[PDB]
Amino acid sequence: GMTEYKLVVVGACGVGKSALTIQLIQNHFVDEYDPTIEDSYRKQVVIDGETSLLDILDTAGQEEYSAMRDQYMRTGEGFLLVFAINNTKSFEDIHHYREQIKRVKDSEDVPMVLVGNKSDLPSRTVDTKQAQDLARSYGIPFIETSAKTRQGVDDAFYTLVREIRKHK
Ligand SMILES: CCC(=O)N1CCN2c3c(cnc4cc(-c5c(C)ccc6n[nH]cc56)c(Cl)cc34)OC[C@H]2C1
Ligand SMILES: Nc1nc2c(ncn2[C@@H]2O[C@H](COP(=O)(O)OP(=O)(O)O)[C@@H](O)[C@H]2O)c(=O)[nH]1
Ligand SMILES: [Mg+2]
Repeated sequence: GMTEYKLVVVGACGVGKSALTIQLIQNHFVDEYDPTIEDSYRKQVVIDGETSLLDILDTAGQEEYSAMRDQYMRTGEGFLLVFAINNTKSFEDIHHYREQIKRVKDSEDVPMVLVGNKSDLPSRTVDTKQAQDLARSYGIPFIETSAKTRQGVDDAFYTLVREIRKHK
């Protein structure tokens, strides 16, 4: 039948990993979503005429290492590294998430997409050029997104699925 793509969404607390995922799946913006809930969500989509089942792990809880998390990253086929465009700290943190994923995959060609979320906000502290330059250095696409307006949301996840396809 149809292909499954195991996607993992990573990034600092409060960048809108949950909000991106609920927007994608349910078409609503959640103004407040339990910061602690870490769960996988499944949704069937059409991408370039191919029917695709996405299984999306939305990370949350606490800053702690677990062999369970290593297992989710190990099974994960592709990653969305999410920061918020009004939060330089979340941008500085991208490095750390990407390093942990590489730690477990023990490899360099892992499908990933850099995502600058909350693009609906006027109060930017990370310029597009900076994020572009980072994504160039990582060898991965950059997509600006807004969970609130939906701008870029389908593009982000579809781009990651195409990145997984290009690798497989
Ligand atoms: C509002 C709360 C929130 O959103 N979070 C999401 C992120 N979470 C994390 C951090 C910092 N480092 C993290 C590292 C890993 C992680 C990766 C990426 C890969 C392999 C791993 N093995 N064990 C842990 C691993 C993960 Cl899943 C989560 C982290 O700070 C905030 C906290 C809670
Ligand atoms: N303006 C705006 N707010 C957002 C957006 N994405 C998430 N938020 C808000 O930022 C907060 C954190 O979002 P959440 O999805 O819980 O962050 P997570 O901790 O990364 O799961 C919530 O109050 C969300 O409404 C966005 O694209 N634009
Ligand atoms: Mg969340």
